[PDB]
Amino acid sequence: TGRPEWIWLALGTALMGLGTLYFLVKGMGVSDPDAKKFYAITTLVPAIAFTMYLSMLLGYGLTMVPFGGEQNPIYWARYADWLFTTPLLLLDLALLVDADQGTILALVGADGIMIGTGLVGALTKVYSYRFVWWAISTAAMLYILYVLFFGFSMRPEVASTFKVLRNVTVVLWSAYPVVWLIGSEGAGIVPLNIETLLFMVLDVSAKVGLGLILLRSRAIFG
Amino acid sequence: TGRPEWIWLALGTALMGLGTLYFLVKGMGVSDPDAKKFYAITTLVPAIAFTMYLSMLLGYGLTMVPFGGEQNPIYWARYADWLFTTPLLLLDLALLVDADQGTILALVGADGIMIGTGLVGALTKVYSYRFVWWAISTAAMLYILYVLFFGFSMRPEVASTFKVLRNVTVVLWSAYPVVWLIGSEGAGIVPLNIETLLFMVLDVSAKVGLGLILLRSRAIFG
Amino acid sequence: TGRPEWIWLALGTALMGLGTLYFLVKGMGVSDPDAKKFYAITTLVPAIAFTMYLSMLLGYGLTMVPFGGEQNPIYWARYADWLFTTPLLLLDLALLVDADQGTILALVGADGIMIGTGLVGALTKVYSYRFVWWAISTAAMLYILYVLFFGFSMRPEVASTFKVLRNVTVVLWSAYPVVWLIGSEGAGIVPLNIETLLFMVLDVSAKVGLGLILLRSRAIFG
Ligand SMILES: CC(C)CCCCCCCCCCCC[C@H](C)CCCCCCCC(C)C
Ligand SMILES: CC(C)CCCCCCCCCCCC[C@H](C)CCCCCCCC(C)C
Ligand SMILES: CC(C)CCCCCCCCCCCC[C@H](C)CCCCCCCC(C)C
Ligand SMILES: *C/C=C(C)/C=C/C=C(C)/C=C/C1=C(C)CCCC1(C)C
Ligand SMILES: *C/C=C(C)/C=C/C=C(C)/C=C/C1=C(C)CCCC1(C)C
Ligand SMILES: *C/C=C(C)/C=C/C=C(C)/C=C/C1=C(C)CCCC1(C)C
Repeated sequence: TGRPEWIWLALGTALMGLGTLYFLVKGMGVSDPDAKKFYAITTLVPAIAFTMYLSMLLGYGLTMVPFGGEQNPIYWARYADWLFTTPLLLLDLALLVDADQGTILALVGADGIMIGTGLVGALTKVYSYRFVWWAISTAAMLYILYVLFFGFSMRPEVASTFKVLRNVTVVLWSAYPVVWLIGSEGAGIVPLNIETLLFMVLDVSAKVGLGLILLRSRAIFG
Repeated sequence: TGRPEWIWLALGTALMGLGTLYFLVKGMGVSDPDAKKFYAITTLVPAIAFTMYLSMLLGYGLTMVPFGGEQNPIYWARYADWLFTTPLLLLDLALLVDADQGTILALVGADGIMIGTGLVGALTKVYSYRFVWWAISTAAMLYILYVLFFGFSMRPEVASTFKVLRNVTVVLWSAYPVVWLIGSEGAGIVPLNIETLLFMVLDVSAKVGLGLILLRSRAIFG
Repeated sequence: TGRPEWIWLALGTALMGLGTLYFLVKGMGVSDPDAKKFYAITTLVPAIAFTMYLSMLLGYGLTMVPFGGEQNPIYWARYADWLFTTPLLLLDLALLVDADQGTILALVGADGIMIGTGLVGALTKVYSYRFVWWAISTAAMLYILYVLFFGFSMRPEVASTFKVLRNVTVVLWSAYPVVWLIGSEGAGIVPLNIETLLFMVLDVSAKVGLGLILLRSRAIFG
């Protein structure tokens, strides 16, 4: 449309749609109960992202936020996506290593705090306070990355695949707070169309790329 | 009130209230842990519906949506109801057949997508796009109905009762997308007062009728 | 600020922050899987409350509701807090006594109804109807208190600690509907600044005080 960022929302829509169908077809035939879990979780993630990319594309998931005395376009639908997809991504890792339920609840809950405070920050009209919410959200993210690194007799296959996905996760997830900070939600150093591109690349890698690694491994089978 | 559809919201309120109290009293005394689950799930469903029918009745769960250059009355509270009650209904079926957790997560997640895209469609102001959301939601529903039919050594009692509830579910749930399509949320072929009547009949059958079948069966006991 | 109630939102923010860090440090080293669950649940509760107290403090979690022909300040963020923290509090009790899953689902669901109808009541613009929502919410609360009292061979340690926390819970939770009723959300008999103080004291006792009792007991260890 007249929104320069439309092309990246269109491409992301397409790529999440296509990954969803690919993982769907792939999980056809799986009867192993353990594998079943990894396919459900991993197929759902880009399915949800597909819907929220399309809602941004059609303009539904966009709102105007007054701050710095301007009307700032804020894509709120990203937070509806992440609210569900990031705990699912953490569940994939947690199941792989057979984490204790107490640790899974710590992780999902920290995650909810991360996304919910990011959303409040995105919609806050007092500019300086936006970054207070950014910092609390970032602290939640560092708690999560900590646990993925220092909170975990797995069969070798499990440990191998987990080490790769854990390294993927730390690198990609750590980039999101930076893009927000420099982008239209934060300091406004990078235009919205470039921000939208950055988040598209991170999202497709974190969802489809990550699932391609996981669903190709024997680590998911009993 | 001055809303011709009030009578059906009043009747639905009453019928969901009464079913909730009936199942409540009925589950008094049950000590079988397995039966306990079916009573909790099955009592909660019309309890939630009761509150959302009352919110429509009192006018709280109604908003105006501009589309086709008019102010269209949209009852959004239905989606708050269904967001919780339809996965619970699916949990009743899934527990009956002892489904794998991976399959339960596929089902609840597809369901969330179904209701959430229906809600976006209901609130979208660009008329043609309303039906794009309708179609994606419908695809999620067909995924769910598929799984209930081709994704499932149960004791005979389980298989019997499941076959009846599965047939009830496919027939009733399949009607909802049609009522939406022909009603005030969609093409506007049927007036709001008749739409509201249709949804009342489906809801009371899908919640109270369905629970009456289930809670009468020995299939729910270990 | 210019809001007389700010001081109590500031103190609550601080006290929830401090309890969160205290329980965090305390749970460092715990390896017992059962203890792990109680620490996760119990640390998360004031973590969430911290964020919602801060959102009230900064003004984000406040909205104006027209009723009785005035503009009534309503802190909606309390309901976002309670929606997650009160089922977690109930999960702490339920795990302690090893409740059946059917009973846990009854409890969490009744709780969701309690908070969600309280939220509708808080935002309803027709004054008399506010108290209809109050009454339904109160009925949900009485269902919950009933179950905590008449729905439950635990080792003595479990029974002891549970009896104390159950008595704490009944007394504190029962006060919330009274404060709402007499406060700015209800009859407007008590000013907002005094209401905010009352809820701060209840919240810090129900979250941090309650967790201090629980996390000090051996009841949480296998
Ligand atoms: C059959 C397999 C290989 C998957 C193909 C399904 C299609 C959709 C996504 C698959 C590709 C993505 C690889 C994961 C990692 C990346 C860093 C993706 C970032 C996007 C950049 C655009 C490059 C081209 C693409 C169209 C994939
Ligand atoms: C004790 C038993 C039989 C239950 C009675 C509790 C009351 C509430 C609901 C029970 C009746 C509903 C039967 C399920 C199926 C239906 C198709 C219901 C659709 C509604 C149509 C109105 C007909 C009359 C009613 C008042 C039940
Ligand atoms: C190390 C221990 C004792 C905990 C201290 C951590 C700090 C935060 C909360 C701890 C104190 C609260 C006790 C629980 C019960 C109460 C009734 C609290 C209500 C608040 C009243 C204010 C009194 C002083 C306070 C600053 C704690
Ligand atoms: C599918 C997408 C994923 C994996 C997205 C992850 C998003 C985050 C890790 C976002 C984190 C943020 C913060 C740490 C700071 C505040 C802003 C956020 C929400 C972008
Ligand atoms: C208690 C009520 C139940 C069982 C309701 C079920 C509702 C659905 C199956 C609704 C489905 C819809 C679609 C498939 C298309 C878009 C519109 C919806 C949300 C009505
Ligand atoms: C951390 C805070 C807790 C334990 C809060 C509990 C809040 C309740 C028990 C609130 C109950 C209410 C009703 C019973 C009636 C309507 C108003 C409410 C929501 C305050």
